Order: sequence, then C-alpha cells, then structure tokens
Amino acid sequence: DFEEIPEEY
Amino acid sequence: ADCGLRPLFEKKSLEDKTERELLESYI
Amino acid sequence: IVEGSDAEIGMSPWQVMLFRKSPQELLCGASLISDRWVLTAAHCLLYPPWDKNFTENDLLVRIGKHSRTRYERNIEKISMLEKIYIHPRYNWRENLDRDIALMKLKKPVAFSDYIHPVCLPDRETAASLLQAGYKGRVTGWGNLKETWGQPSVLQVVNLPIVERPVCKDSTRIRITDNMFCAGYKPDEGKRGDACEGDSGGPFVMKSPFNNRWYQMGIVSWGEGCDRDGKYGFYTHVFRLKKWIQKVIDQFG
Amino acid sequence: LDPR
Repeated sequence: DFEEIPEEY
Repeated sequence: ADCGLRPLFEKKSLEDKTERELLESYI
Repeated sequence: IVEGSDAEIGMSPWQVMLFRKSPQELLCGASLISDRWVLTAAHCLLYPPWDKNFTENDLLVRIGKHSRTRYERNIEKISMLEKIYIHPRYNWRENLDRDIALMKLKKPVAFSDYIHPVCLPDRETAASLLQAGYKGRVTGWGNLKETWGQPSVLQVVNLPIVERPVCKDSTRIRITDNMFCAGYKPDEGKRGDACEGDSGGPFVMKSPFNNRWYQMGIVSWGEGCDRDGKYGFYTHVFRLKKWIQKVIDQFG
Repeated sequence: LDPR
C-alpha cells in the first residue's frame, strides 16, 4: 500500500 | 550538540501530551 | 506498536524508516544519531536463518516521516547508505546478543522541524535513568496486534523498565548484559508493546537534569506481541557505546 | 524468540 518514491532515489 | 532538543517541543517550550507520565515515573 | 497512540507531529524527529527498494517495503525503524549516522538492530540487515542479508543497496533510509506509507513530499528526506557496520560479535545464532549496527549515509541530511538527532547516553545519564519502574518511550510503524494491522501514522507507547530477574523468568532464552526488557506486569492493568515491523526502533527517555532525550535501547525481540507475562527485549545502547565511538572516528 |  506504499505510495511512490521519486525515481531520483 | 543540540541533540535531543526537539524543534517543535523543547525549543519552544511546548510539552507533548504524554511526556509528563515519563517524568513522573523518575523517582 | 501494540496498544499505542498516533504520534504527534515532530514528537520523534530522530525516528527513521528502513525502506525496501524492491519490493519497495518497510523493513524496520532506526534512529538518527548525527547528520550522517543511523543506528538500528543488526537483525534488520543480517538474519541467516531467514535468509536475510541486506547490502548497502537493496536499501534506502527515510527520515522525518509521520505517514507509514505516503511519500511526504516536502517533509521527509530519503538517503542512500554509503556503508553498513554490524557488531563483529552480534549473536544471531542463539539470542541476538549485541543486536546493533551503524549505517553511514552517502551524504549528510539537514536538520529541520521534523529531523533532529537523539542523544547517546553518558555513563552517568544511563546510571540514573535505567531503573526498573522508570518509563521510556517506543515508537514504530509496526504491527498493531500480535496477528491479524499496519497503522496509518507513527505509533507511540510509554513502558516501564522491568527488573532483570523477572525479565529472565519470563523466558527460556538466555538474557545477557547487553539486553534489558520492558512492559507492564499482568497485574499493573495497563499494557502495550513493540511488535513486528518496530525492530531497530529506539527506546528513549527524557533526562530530568538537562531536559534532553536520550536513546537508551533499540527494539530487538519478543515472544508474541503484548502477551501477559512476556516482555520486550532491547539492545543496551550504553553497554555498546565503545563499539559505537570506535566505528565513528574510524570511518567517520 | 521473535526478532521484531
């Protein structure tokens, strides 16, 4: 149910 | 250096809702 | 946390999430002790019987969180590990004795309203607060019930330190000098506990002398979550302090 | 033991 981490990371 | 002083509580002198429960336990 | 409360904003600005790169996923809690170092339980990285053996890169640290699951756009910070240091004599073989590790961030984080390090105890602070009955505070985004779930926000509970002998008599495990347990007695009629997903989190105390927060322990292990007659077991951070100084003016 |  995790929302999305910014790809830069 | 300024470890364990919370910007939103100690630093402005506001106490959180349950720290007093801990402080009262230090006998 | 079992039988907790929702933390207040900025109540635990040192709390850190250990986050699984893929499957993206909550691994454990950790704490920020400087702008480049994080403390956690050695058993969130390396646990051979469960085949777990994470590396600097299957890994990500998330600081200044409140929400378990949301990307908290201008509040949280994410970092990468430069390196991991596990206690050389951590005993995964029998009881998690020395369940402690240090994580050096690739670049330092900047302090803010939501991010600030917790203090590491001195031999005298440790001396006066680590006493049966004194309460300490545990925070985590773990299981809310022994087995069902996962909270929406950072959970919190205050628990009393328990004397060693009661601690030893609650289990068949061999308790060492680098552990301490905590929780209420079945007769105290108040309860709560750390649970799955809370591991590596900090057990903290507020010093009544200087008004500063001290990290006294790291959530390590238990037997069920919140069962009567059982307690939670924590790494004794002050006993492991020489090991901490050493890895810090070594590779720091 | 239940590593938490």
